[PDB]
Amino acid sequence: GSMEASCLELALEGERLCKSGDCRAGVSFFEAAVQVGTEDLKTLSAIYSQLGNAYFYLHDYAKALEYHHHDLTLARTIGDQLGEAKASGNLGNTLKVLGNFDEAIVCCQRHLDISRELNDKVGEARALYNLGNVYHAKGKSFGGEFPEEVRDALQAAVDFYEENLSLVTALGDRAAQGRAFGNLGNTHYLLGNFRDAVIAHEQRLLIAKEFGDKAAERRAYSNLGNAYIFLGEFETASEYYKKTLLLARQLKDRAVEAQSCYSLGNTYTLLQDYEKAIDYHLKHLAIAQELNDRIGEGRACWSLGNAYTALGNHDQAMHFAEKHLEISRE
Amino acid sequence: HMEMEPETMETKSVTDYF
Repeated sequence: GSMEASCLELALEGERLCKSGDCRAGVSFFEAAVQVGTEDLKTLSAIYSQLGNAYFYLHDYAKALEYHHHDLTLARTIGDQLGEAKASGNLGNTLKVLGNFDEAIVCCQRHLDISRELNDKVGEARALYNLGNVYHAKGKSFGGEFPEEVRDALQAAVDFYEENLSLVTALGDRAAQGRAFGNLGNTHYLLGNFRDAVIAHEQRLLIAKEFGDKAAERRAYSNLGNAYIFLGEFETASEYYKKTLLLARQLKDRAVEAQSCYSLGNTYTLLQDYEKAIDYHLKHLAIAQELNDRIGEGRACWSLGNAYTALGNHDQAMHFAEKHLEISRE
Repeated sequence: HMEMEPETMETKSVTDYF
């Protein structure tokens, strides 16, 4: 019946609620537990870290940063190096999302270095994935014709992801491999290594199927299609977007489905088919407005007016722009 | 847009070490 005992109890309920996917409730329990307090700084460290992650998942990145900062500091106070490595990785990930890449890199690098010192291979691998992510976001945030420092950041990302894959292969960690393959493929895409991107997304697709992860499967098909566009193989691309459209309906994901239809219309145009294009753009706007999607609504129109203006229908084209200008002004 | 995989985060629990 100490203060220590109630803090623990509140925290356990916090952890339970968060695992169940109710982060909003869990946050309050962790805040209650902080309110009650405890003299065990190890317990308190774990509560801060869970608050940081809970806020991160709720997209309150500014709060996530605050709590991961407290956790890092407290980890240093008590000399818990494993705890320090974890907090720094968490901090770097939050910094990355906020667009503070320079400090993000320093924090994620501290997570890697300490994992190495401790001979913690699981942690080392996670830190490498985190580092690939930061260098990727860093290179992508700028603005084939890239400044040297941008190409260098993207190529470091490739190296981190490949180093990660080598360790998680040794560890037998399939979900970790799925994550790395996907982001590696995206990094190759940005570098214009389109063949390598396909290879990476193919591996990512295979793992998505293994897990029965229909959403990851859907991402992979979509990324594969994008890469085939830039390889010229427009036919194969439409075939992958068709796969995503099928999946979009199974998942009952309205927006994703809008995306799938929009892409196919754009691909047929590169194939010089304008009817199919129109039918897909039609579905997109139909689903767009259905989601309170103003930006999307207009996009379809400029597309549609270009497609009718290619068909030879110079009236329905010249029409289409009119509803676009309306949403434009709105 | 290319669609990214999720970030991982490192986790701690109060049940660690007892």
